Amino acid sequence: SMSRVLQAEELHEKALDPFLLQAEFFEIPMNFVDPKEYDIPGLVRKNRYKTILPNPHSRVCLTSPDPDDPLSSYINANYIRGYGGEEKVYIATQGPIVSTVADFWRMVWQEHTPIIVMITNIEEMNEKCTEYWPEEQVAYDGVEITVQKVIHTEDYRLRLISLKSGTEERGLKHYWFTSWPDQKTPDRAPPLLHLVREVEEAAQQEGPHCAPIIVHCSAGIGRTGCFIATSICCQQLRQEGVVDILKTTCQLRQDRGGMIQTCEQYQFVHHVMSLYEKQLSH
Repeated sequence: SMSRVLQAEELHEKALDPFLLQAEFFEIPMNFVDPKEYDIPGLVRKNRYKTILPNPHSRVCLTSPDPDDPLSSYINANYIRGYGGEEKVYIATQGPIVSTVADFWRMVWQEHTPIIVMITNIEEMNEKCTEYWPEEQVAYDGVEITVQKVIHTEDYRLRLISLKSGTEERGLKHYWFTSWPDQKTPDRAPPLLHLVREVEEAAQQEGPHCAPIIVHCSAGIGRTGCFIATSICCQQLRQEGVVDILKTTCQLRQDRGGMIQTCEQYQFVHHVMSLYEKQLSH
């Protein structure tokens, strides 16, 4: 909707101009959802944040266990277009709360999601995210989740997981990124860029028409928007030799209100893309 195509030089300078960045960022409408849209008793129990709600056109609806029950079928999640508008590359969702852990896994099963990206720091567990995976094994509304392996790396912990419901077995990779910075300075960009590249490469290993990749921290918009915007713009940089973070943010906002919630987040994406362009140029 809005657009600012950045070539390399402007990109490096734009990332370092916070006055222009906030001018640009706060012109982007949030596109938040009127809470009246989900006037369903008990629904507020499924939301972490009463005013961060899934836009209805892109909302993920659960069909299990009662599709005729608007509360049973509700999850605070949206399909998110990827690079070039490709449909349903991601699902942005809130960190599960105790009342929605089973819903979250129902989503993962329903959507054939191969990859979860969790952008939540150690400190913020059981406040910004319920530990929704087992030590080894656990079962939710019919799907058995088995953590087969944990790979620790500097920037993230990767769990290899198996999901079994009845006769069907599927794999899942759970990337738990733990280096989200408090200060979104350029020295903190490399781990995010690394994660984006590792995830986009895991995604390619799933083959054609990869099922949606679930991305979350707490509300499903801020860090989640940063990760998705960075992933999209990395493809844009590789394919087009430019980045349009403003247009990408608008595309994200159209899918889910509030994606990239803070100007510090918005500037961080620019720091990450500036770093990546330098890497690519060598």
